Amino acid sequence: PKRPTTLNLF
Amino acid sequence: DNNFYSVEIGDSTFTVLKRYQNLKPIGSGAQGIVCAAYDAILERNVAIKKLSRPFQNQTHAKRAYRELVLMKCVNHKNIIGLLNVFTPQKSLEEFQDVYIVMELMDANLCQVIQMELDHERMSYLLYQMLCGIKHLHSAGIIHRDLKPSNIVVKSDCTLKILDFGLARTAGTSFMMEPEVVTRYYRAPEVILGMGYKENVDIWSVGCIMGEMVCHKILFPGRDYIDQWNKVIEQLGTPCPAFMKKLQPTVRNYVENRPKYAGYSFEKLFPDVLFPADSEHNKLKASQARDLLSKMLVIDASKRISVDEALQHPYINVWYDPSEAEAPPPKIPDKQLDEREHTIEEWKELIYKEVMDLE
Ligand SMILES: CCCCN(Cc1ccc(-c2ccccc2-c2nn[nH]n2)cc1)c1nc(C)cc(C)n1
Repeated sequence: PKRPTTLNLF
Repeated sequence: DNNFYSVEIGDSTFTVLKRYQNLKPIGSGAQGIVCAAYDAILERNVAIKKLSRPFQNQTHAKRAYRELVLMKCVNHKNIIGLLNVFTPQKSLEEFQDVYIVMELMDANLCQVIQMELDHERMSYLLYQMLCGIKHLHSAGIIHRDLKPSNIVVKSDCTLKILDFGLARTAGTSFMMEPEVVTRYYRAPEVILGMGYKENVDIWSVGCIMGEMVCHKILFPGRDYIDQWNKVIEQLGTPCPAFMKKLQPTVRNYVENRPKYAGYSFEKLFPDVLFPADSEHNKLKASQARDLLSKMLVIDASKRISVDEALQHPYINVWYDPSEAEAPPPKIPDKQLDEREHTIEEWKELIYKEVMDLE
């Protein structure tokens, strides 16, 4: 399980 | 035209160093006006906070001082970083304002509450949030004002806690201007005037995670007192062992309230509302709901702690000693100076701090 590296805040 | 120019930020007037450019307001709170900004010397945008009225009283004072000290002594990858702090007044006599410059992220958790998340992002955001709180608790420091607008995030999915004016050590819950803490996130012990320990923060975590799942505030509530009605209607009227801990004046009122059975955690949090499930056993809506059911617990002596929260299957897939067990921050003793000095004497400590911190 790899840490997420993106978050669509838009 | 020395080292500071000024600008009309909405209603207030920021008088700040020239390296800070563009300004534009972004947050108006119970403890300061904050603006976005571009720092030419650093060449990256920054956040500037004017501590709104640091001396209209001993209460604001100690709150300002504490923000200052704390922003300097508590560092962790999940705690907002203190870039710079200064005052545009030239002498302790002229001394009147304090400006705190810090990292600028991309958005609020209020923003994250407005989107659909997947189990990795939701689980991960909580883990970072718990690592930050854990760093504070390892020094016996309790945040007390955790809410969606005090948690900030970057587009690379990183999270940092922010805002430490209300921060302090455990003890009596009698605060001044309680209006400073948003009520939808007040823990039962803060509401009923009982004592509070570090896990008072975990109740906020619970309220917040609940809002992320539901997208609507968990315990709405029209006023300070109605807040309690909302909690018991959802969680149930607490047992007699807990009423017995209330202050005589409060206990009586709590016992005269109508009796509520509360609702189960699955009516409260049906699956649909949780991230889509996969075939995994950790990142599963039921594990997440289980964690919620351990935070949204009224009697704080049966509530989960930050350490048990980092150990929880739903959060634990990301556990890393370096973040979850970082050596504790150390404070000079200035905070250990939880003593009450006069408005003047405060002006004294503050001016110092600001000077030898610039
Ligand atoms: C559901 C309940 C709403 C009631 N309530 C809370 C409250 C709790 C404790 C006391 C108290 C009384 C006697 C001696 C000590 C303390 C005390 N205070 N802190 N520690 N001990 C007074 C009020 C409350 N609070 C505020 C701030 C605004 C309103 C409208 N109500």
